[PDB]
Amino acid sequence: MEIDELTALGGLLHDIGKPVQRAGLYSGDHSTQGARFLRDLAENTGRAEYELLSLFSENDELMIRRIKELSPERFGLTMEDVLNALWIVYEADNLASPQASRPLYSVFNPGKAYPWAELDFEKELPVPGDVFSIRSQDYRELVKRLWEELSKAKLRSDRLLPVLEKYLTFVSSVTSEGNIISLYDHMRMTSAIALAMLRAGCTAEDGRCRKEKRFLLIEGDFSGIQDFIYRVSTLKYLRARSAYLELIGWDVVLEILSRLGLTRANVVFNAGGHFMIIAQNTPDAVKELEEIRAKAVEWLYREFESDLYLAIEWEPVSGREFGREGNLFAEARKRLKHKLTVRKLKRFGEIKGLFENRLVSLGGNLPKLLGFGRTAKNDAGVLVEGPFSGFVPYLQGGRPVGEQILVKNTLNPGEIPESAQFVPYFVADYFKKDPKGGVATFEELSMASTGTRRLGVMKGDVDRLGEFFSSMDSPSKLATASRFMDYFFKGYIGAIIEGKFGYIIGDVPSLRDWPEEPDIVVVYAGGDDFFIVGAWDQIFELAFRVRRAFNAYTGGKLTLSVGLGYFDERTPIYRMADVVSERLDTAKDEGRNRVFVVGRSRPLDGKHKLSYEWNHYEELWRTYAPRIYAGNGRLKGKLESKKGLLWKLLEIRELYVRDPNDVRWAYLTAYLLGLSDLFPELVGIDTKAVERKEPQPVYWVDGVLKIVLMAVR
Amino acid sequence: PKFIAVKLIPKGPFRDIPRADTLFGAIGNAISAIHGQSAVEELVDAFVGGARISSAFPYSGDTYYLPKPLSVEPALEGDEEERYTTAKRLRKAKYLDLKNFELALRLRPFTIPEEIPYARVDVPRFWEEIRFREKSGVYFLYSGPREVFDGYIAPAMRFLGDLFEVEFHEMKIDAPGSEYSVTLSNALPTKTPVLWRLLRKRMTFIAEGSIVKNDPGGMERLELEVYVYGLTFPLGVELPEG
Ligand code: NI
Repeated sequence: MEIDELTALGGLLHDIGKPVQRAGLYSGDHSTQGARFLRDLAENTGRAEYELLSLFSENDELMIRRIKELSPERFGLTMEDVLNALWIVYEADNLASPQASRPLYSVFNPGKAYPWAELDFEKELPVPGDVFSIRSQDYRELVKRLWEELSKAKLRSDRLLPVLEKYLTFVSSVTSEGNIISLYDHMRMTSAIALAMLRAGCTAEDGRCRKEKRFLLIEGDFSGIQDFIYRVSTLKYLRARSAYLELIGWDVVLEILSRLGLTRANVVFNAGGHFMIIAQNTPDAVKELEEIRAKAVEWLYREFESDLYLAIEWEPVSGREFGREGNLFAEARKRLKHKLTVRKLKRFGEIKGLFENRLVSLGGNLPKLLGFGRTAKNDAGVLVEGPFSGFVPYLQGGRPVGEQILVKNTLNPGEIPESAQFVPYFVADYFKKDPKGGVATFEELSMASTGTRRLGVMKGDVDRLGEFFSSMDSPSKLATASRFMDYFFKGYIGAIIEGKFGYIIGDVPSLRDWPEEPDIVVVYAGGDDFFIVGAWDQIFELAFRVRRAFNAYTGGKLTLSVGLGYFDERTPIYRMADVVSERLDTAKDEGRNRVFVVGRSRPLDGKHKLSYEWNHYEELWRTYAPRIYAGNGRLKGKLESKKGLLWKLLEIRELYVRDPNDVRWAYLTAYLLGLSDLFPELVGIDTKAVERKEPQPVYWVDGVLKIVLMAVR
Repeated sequence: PKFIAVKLIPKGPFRDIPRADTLFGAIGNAISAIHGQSAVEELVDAFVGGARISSAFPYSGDTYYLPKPLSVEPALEGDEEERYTTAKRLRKAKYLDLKNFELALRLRPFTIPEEIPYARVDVPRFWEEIRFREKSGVYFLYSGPREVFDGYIAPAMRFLGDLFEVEFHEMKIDAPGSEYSVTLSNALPTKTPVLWRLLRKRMTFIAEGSIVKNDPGGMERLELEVYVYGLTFPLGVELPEG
């Protein structure tokens, strides 16, 4: 052992006493009961170092003797070392931050809470709901799976996090009411803030490493992400660009971790081209961070010109500012945000030389691999390179190559060598496969569409998400919001598309029966910002599926805004992407919590919005679609041979667009269908809407009619 | 300062909004066609020697728009759910009217134009045009000696006219005195600027609205002898502390 790896595992297990107290195995306080769990475990399999980490649950008289009892020489550590390791890991538990049955209260809605289940994207969608007292039986079956895994885990931080995350994710760090923090997040945030103080040199302080600025909040944001993925010259290439921006991200994050002697626990989040890192305030660190920033900007300039940038700013920070007084955390993130917005306005300022087929094989080989190896640049089978290291693809049969192995879409290290740092990454990579093993193309997606052969393109966004993240008091709160947020897109969107959570979602606007292998292709999902393409009607339905599940998955306390477009299969990507992007921030602009559903004529009186409130559109599809649309591309038998009506209504509605105060439209509709009993809601003058200065029901019909007509051609 | 604004009343729909590097490029080609090199060398020397043209910007009736100076972006915070939304729509805003532009220079409170008089239709067969609202065209500014406007620019603009027509007027912009300035042309900088957005064309320009400390810009001559306009159109701007 070294003092570095010991303190990391220290902070990481300080509070593994909590899952065993509530199971009732060793009937002491969690401090005591967590020590008997590890010392117990050490004895079994006979791994001496667990008995050394057992001290972290517990006038220092007995402690120095209980450490002296244990051979610090047997490992490579001093006694006066392990005393700092304990006080550091003690203080960090303060910095990170009742009944033995209270469940985890959802960060989205602290009024709801998660049913005790373990993290599995395949099985079910976590929905904050009704508080169920957690049995001591359940904790005992958890602790037994926890026991068996830590038995086989290789006692590096990299193998330990994946089992702590698997099991202790849906568990209240503290069992008071309205407690937001997941156990695993509070564990990793201490394992981070502890390791930070160690490298910061400071020791035997009991408030030097608390009121002195011995921390760095690091934040890297990519700018030009869309300019780099879109704006090309095909679909295979476009996902290939998304994937590749993921690897460049890790390669800079992993380098910063490597070169500061930190661990993956120090990565607060890393998704949507945004990463945050907690680290030391030593002069060596700031030197190393400028070196990494500098070398990484240049590599980005030579390979992509100014197309894609990386703004890495950091702020020095005291322990105080890791939580609440008088909010200091969200205040200090706010001064880092500022530093970033200036740097993004100084693109490649870090380059004074400024003012004077692999990705084709990364789109074709895509459906057989488990991850990538992070070796040197000059290495055999290196498929693509980042700003620091070469990435060799890792095939099912293949042998993992490199210092770090990025594994995709498992927390289970599987068959890789003991000496390989394990870095799990998830990504919403759903795609329709063709009769050829390759992913579906824009014509293939456009051809499986009900009625008119157009390609659906949908672009989404989580509403006021920067506000939400800025509301978190503590790193452990922020860790949980970010982790759960990212997991909805990277974990659950894969499922929603397959058809899972049919109950929780329910009735949504749809034109065909959901397919078993949906004609959808995720381009880039992940935290907040997603972009999906496929058969236009499947993309139209997916839009509401994603919005419902997201409403469920959250407290119904967070909203989407989605921009939808249906284009000709032979449309250039940047143009399609340019349009929905425009339709999307129309949705955000007309208040939020809305979907832009189709192109729409409207009076420009500043009173008529193009987007729909989601429930408003959902209520409209319920009312009108069943009266005119038979399902699966056919029209209601009654209108079959009276279809011309639906155009004559659209024609009628247009005479309302011309003058919204003229009543003539209600004259006309009554003659037009005089069967009469269809569309009662539009023949009359709504005086409620005249009061509320809202539009007339006629103004909204197009958003349902035009879709039906698209599906019946 | 006070400027002569060459208004391009559009007899038909445009293909682009022409920034200063291509306005100058067309003015040069027109002078080459009418007069030839002898004048182009004196057209360059007039610019090197002090004269400037801004990029092209939208107008609407008696409303002239200008590029939002990037100096306002870091100073925005200078309600919770009212600060988020508007502050993003200010960060998104590309153009301001002259009133709000003159306020933006002095980091005073200012509002955004709700309606923009041009619209990027992309017609399929595909390319795109720009459809101008009524009495709505594009202008660009010219600072420098009168003898050189009557001489070189006005005849070149008239000659270029013969897709649009050309009228022009005086035009004042109240800009505070400052060490820092906003370019109203895309520029090729000589110092490293203050705040900026890069612009790729092959040359890296600094965008209309970037911030400079006494950077004249500069022109570049090359053989394919054609000159490329990268001069600054500087207007006094106030900065926050940052
Ligand atoms: Ni504790």
